[PDB]
Amino acid sequence: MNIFEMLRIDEGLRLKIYKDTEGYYTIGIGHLLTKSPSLNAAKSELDKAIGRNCNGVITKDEAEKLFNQDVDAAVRGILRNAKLKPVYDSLDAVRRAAAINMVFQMGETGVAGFTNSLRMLQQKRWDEAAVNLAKSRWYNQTPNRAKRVITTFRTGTWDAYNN
Repeated sequence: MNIFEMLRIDEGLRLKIYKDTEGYYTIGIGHLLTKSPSLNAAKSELDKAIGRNCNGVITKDEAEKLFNQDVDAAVRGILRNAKLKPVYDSLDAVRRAAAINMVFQMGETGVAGFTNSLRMLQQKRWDEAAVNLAKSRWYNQTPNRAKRVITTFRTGTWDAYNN
């Protein structure tokens, strides 16, 4: 297990534009295209991202390319964020993957807003952190996914992903 396999489990793989859990146009492995309700706007973003006229459909190789970029972008987001970087630097590799997962799903700004959880994580108060993390819109809207990510922070194991 690693961050790629983890996110592939959490996000799935779809080769045609679909709507994510928030109703937003998405493709591939959780590649958000736009928050606009315009399918045409989403198709335009897709064509810009892939570099050809795709008419809403991509290949598996293209999906994996966008995914690799998106994982890289999440890590970059963390390292450039003054709230996230000290916590990330404090974590072991397994828990780092949990943090990347969160940023992938919610964005850098959104995760930087989990001030109290981040402090508990930095303190290595894992059970406390896990309780605090679940007091969130995130948990309430995507509870099975959030439970997996929280288990990963709580235990520093991949036990929630041995599917």
